[PDB]
Amino acid sequence: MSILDIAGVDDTLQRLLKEVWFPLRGGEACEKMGYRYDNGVLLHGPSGCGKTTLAHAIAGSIGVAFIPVSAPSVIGGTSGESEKNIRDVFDEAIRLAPCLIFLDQIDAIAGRRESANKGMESRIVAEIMNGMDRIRQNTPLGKNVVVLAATNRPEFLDPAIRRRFSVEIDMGMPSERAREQILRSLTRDLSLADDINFKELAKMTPGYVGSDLQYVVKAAVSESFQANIDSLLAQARAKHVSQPQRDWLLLEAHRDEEVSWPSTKITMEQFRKAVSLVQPASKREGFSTIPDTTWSHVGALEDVRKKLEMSIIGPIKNPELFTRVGIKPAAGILLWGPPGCGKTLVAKAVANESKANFISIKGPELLNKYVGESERAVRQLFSRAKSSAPCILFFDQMDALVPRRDDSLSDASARVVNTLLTELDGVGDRSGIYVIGATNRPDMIDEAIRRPGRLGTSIYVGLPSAEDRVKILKTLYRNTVTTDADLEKVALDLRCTGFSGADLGNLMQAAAQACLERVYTQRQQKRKEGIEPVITMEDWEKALNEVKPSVKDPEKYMH
Amino acid sequence: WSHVGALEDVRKKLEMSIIGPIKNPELFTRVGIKPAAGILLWGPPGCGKTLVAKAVANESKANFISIKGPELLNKYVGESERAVRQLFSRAKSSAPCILFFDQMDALVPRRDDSLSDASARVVNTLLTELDGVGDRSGIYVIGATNRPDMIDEAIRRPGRLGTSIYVGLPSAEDRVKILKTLYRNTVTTDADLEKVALDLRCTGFSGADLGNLMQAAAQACLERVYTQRQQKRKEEPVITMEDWEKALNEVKPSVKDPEKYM
Amino acid sequence: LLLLLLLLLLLLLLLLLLLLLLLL
Ligand SMILES: Nc1ncnc2c1ncn2[C@@H]1O[C@H](COP(=O)(O)OP(=O)(O)OP(=O)(O)O)[C@@H](O)[C@H]1O
Ligand SMILES: Nc1ncnc2c1ncn2[C@@H]1O[C@H](COP(=O)(O)OP(=O)(O)OP(=O)(O)O)[C@@H](O)[C@H]1O
Ligand SMILES: Nc1ncnc2c1ncn2[C@@H]1O[C@H](COP(=O)(O)OP(=O)(O)OP(=O)(O)O)[C@@H](O)[C@H]1O
Ligand SMILES: [Mg+2]
Ligand SMILES: [Mg+2]
Ligand SMILES: [Mg+2]
Repeated sequence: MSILDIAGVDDTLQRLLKEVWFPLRGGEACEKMGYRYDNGVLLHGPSGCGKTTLAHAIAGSIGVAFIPVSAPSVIGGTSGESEKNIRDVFDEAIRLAPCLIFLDQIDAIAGRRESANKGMESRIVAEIMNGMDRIRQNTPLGKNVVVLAATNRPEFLDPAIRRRFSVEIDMGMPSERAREQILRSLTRDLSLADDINFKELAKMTPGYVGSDLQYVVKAAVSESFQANIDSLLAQARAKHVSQPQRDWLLLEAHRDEEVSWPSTKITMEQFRKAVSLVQPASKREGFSTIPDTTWSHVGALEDVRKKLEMSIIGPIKNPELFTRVGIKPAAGILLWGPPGCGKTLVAKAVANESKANFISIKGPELLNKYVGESERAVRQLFSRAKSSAPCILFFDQMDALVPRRDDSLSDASARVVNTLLTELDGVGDRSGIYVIGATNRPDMIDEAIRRPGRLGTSIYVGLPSAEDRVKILKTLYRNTVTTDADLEKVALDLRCTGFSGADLGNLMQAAAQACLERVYTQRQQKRKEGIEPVITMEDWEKALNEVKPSVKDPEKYMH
Repeated sequence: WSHVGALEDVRKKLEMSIIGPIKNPELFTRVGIKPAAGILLWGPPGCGKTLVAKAVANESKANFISIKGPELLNKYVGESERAVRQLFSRAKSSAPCILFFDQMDALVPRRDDSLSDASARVVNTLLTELDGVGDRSGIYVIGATNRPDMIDEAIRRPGRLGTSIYVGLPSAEDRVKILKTLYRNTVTTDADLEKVALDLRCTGFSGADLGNLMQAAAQACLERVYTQRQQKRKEEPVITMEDWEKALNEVKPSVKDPEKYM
Repeated sequence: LLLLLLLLLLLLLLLLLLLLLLLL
């Protein structure tokens, strides 16, 4: 199916009112001018964007003869049967004019014949051209035939067939306003709890298509009936191998008895839980899992945290506020400094606190041995990020992916640098893509990469001060379990001079090992002759005399 | 061209070489000018090479094919050069057409003994397409690169890329035009925008630095709004002149050695 | 007799380009 079953597309439905409805339903108007209005409409877009449902929705809204055709169904085993089946499709449409043909998945049979290394395949393409031309000529005046074709790979079509479609409609991924309309059309026959905020649901589904939104509704429905299965398991558990295995066995036993499920409404909490259970089709591959690191894991670094909130977390959460002042929805951050001071840690909190999509690149991970496959990976990297905006791209140890372009530089590694130059700031737009780079050698990064629009801001993450080492040590200790007065003394000790965040974590590890040695020796004495492993202040003394700083030349990275 | 500030000389050369003959082919044919141009835009990064190539592609009302660096390269034998040959076939059949090769040094490096054969066969293919036996009239080629000296010397000859236009750092009075252009398209008045752009802390700023300066000023506005809004709750943002003062302190030029790109 | 359309195989064997590395 029905015109209400298709939603989120309004420009598309406006065109089809004069390119599909008018030729088929306004037949008399065309006959006044003596004009043969035989039209051909090609629908293309991402898979799941309601191309098949749009064709069937508008095929019941017109009422003319409709011929649904699937491309594999017109293939036969006989020598001439395959081409005869296609011929009968267009012959029946002329006999039933006005009529609407839907050639779904037309790219399966109408592929390029320069690469279709067969005889049937080339004659199938030629038969479609002849069929689409008989419609324009063999139909009576005033009885037009419209051919609808849907394919998510329009580039595979033969150019001699693609030119026969006067109208091409690109059904892209739904926008935020469009996703709200689709959700309403999917839940219009369900019983909702009157508190469903479709504005919030559309805002929390940045990279979803119509099929993905159907899964959210499908997942939310199962939430409502989840409580009606626990009540069913209670009737079976109390009637008479882990718990999940018992459920599959108790329900198997009562395979001849059924209990009516009470009708329930779907609340807003179920919908918000359903969104988390559904992964978008565009998120199936290429995306990393969100790190568990939060701001509670990051001690000190208040200056760094404030810069990352204004540059990334801010515009992601409320882009409306940042748009008014004139800030583009795209940031490029270069974190640099001595090793172990929290560059990767603070970039995993941003990936987690912003609640956006995350892709992490491990240095030169995109390099490939073939000529074009390393630059293609970079181009594909920004295609997935753009399609699932907002997204955070994190390049860990980025100096290995964008080395400074010199004569001595390899030609193959200079193409990757120039590929990233165009992806970050070129002709195409990367709005909604936020890039974070972490490196120890900011001077080994190409100077064109380090410019506003590609990586505008450089944030220096250096060695902690004496006051900062207290915040870091408390953060490390409380996230792994002495009190706090002793931690201040341990962190402020002159033996901790030059310690980084990784050294304080190593200092705590050396304190725990000293605790275990103390436990080992005392346990034997109080078991043979005659406990609780807890890090005492005496254990911290052993660690302070054992752990040495790791950044031995701080000024080598401070430059 | 309303998005482009300063660059008056660069606009004239692009209007005479590309925009001119596209709109009035008869006038340029009369004096004996071939209906095809090759232009190499070079200079330090962030100075507007891609910006003016996007203005030419839009103000000329011609067909546009954009090539983003070495995106034509394929791992199979002959497919990388087939894409280049197919690229010019499309441009010729839809003339007048503008081909923009962004970051062109990645597609036509100098033919050395260490360049391998896969990338040397693409340079030679681009040599024949730009000037060979075949006819490529009606195809206007623009290239942008930060490293003009790393391009093959055969490519940079009259017939393939005849003219090189240097898009360098803005002057003191050019930054005023660029800053006003950036601010006008993203809405302080105009007397204050002159003070910001003429400030000595803006020395060496490119076009991207002035855009970053305006973004830093905008971010400083939201910090001021947050502090005031919280105070009113406890006890329409506009980029004021005090925001530009602290934006001029936290923004540095992104071209450290401009002479290295000259 | 009836003539039938049959599906078959191919040899193809495309050749791919490679990138190498050199010493100092
Ligand atoms: N705009 C939309 N409005 C309502 N429902 C939609 C919309 N887009 C998709 N859907 C739903 O999601 C599913 C989309 O499947 P459909 O067959 O329409 O996809 P398609 O565009 O034909 O793609 P492909 O066949 O290439 O996978 C259906 O269940 C349909 O109900
Ligand atoms: N500011 C900090 N607060 C809390 N823990 C910290 C901090 N800095 C470092 N750490 C701890 O030390 C570890 C250091 O690892 P991290 O990945 O942050 O180093 P890095 O700055 O990325 O350096 P490198 O360049 O060597 O990768 C962290 O995983 C965390 O356990
Ligand atoms: N003359 C100018 N007038 C207005 N805005 C400008 C000007 N020059 C630069 N900008 C702004 O700064 C940006 C600089 O990016 P652009 O793509 O123009 O760089 P480029 O000159 O090609 O150098 P790169 O080698 O870094 O790509 C522009 O997109 C625009 O926002
Ligand atoms: Mg379909
Ligand atoms: Mg790290
Ligand atoms: Mg550019």
